[PDB]
Amino acid sequence: KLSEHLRYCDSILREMLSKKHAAYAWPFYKPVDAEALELHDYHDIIKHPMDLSTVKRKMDGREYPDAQGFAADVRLMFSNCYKYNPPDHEVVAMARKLQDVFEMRFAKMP
Ligand SMILES: Cc1cc(N2CCOCC2)cc2[nH]c(-c3c(NC[C@@H](O)c4cccc(Cl)c4)cc[nH]c3=O)nc12
Repeated sequence: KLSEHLRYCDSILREMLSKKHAAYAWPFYKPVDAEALELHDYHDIIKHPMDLSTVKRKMDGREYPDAQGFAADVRLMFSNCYKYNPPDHEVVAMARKLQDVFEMRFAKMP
């Protein structure tokens, strides 16, 4: 059941990275580059950064013991965005749209 669950998780990650969702997913493809984005305090506020490329690296590396560990990293990526940004920020709206996809797919895991 454990490897079966992670294969389903790997499929969620594929979907989140697919062109269908790119209009809102793209800000989450890569780690936040605080210098390049001029968010120079980002790592003072966000102590555990996360992004979809890091989830992929960890999934490929078999670092997730279960689907719950996968889900916690994905929710950490959304919560970092809700924590750092003002609630009316463009990127918060994009995070919510992507989280709507994640939560639905994750809940439908057989
Ligand atoms: C530009 C900018 C300004 C500020 N200010 C903080 C102080 O309060 C006023 C606002 C916070 C930001 N947070 C992020 C951010 C990301 N950005 C990608 C960027 O390519 C991007 C992509 C889509 C829309 C936008 Cl608007 C920017 C990606 C993931 N998580 C993030 O949190 N960008 C911010």
